Amino acid sequence: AVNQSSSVEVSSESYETIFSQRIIRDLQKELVVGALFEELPMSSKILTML
Amino acid sequence: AVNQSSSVEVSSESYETIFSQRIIRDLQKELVVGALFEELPMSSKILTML
Amino acid sequence: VEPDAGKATWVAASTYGTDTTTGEEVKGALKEIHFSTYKLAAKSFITDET
Amino acid sequence: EEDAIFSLLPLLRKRLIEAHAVSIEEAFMTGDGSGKPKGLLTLASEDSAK
Repeated sequence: AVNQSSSVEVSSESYETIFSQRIIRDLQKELVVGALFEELPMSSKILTML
Repeated sequence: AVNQSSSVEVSSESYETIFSQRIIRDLQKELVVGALFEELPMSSKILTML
Repeated sequence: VEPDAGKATWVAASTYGTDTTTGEEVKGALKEIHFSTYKLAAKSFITDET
Repeated sequence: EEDAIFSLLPLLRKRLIEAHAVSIEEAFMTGDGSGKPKGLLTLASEDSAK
């Protein structure tokens, strides 16, 4: 199981090391449909066109 | 457990917590037979006297 | 390292009172990743007579 | 936020906007019309352009 680092005596316990607070992520998807036309402004919750 | 909440906010598992570099020790038994009797200096291997 | 997360839910249109049934996000488990190091050592020799 | 990285509010908002962005993309790609827009993939099936 665990043995890190039993060489030859100072084995420690809870894995005394260091850690990084950097967060990373790979690719994200290509947002092609998010910008296909302008945001047409409406003052009202319905609108009509003749 | 460590992993709390889980509806719904971003929370991790372990190795979030701060660690400490100080070492503590219990109150060991006092030292007395190793530091009581007088030393006799010698300069060979065996000492003889009459 | 963050994971993929992920959606939201559209309102039921006529829901205007408390609550409007707004769903919630996908629980982003902020998972650890770790590294390891191995050692190599090579040795060579010669003698004074050679 | 009293035992973590003292900084989860940036991490929460970057994911929540991404979750909104992918949700509007999904609805624009695919939509029945149940509380949501009428996304493109099924939309051409209505006027039977397939």
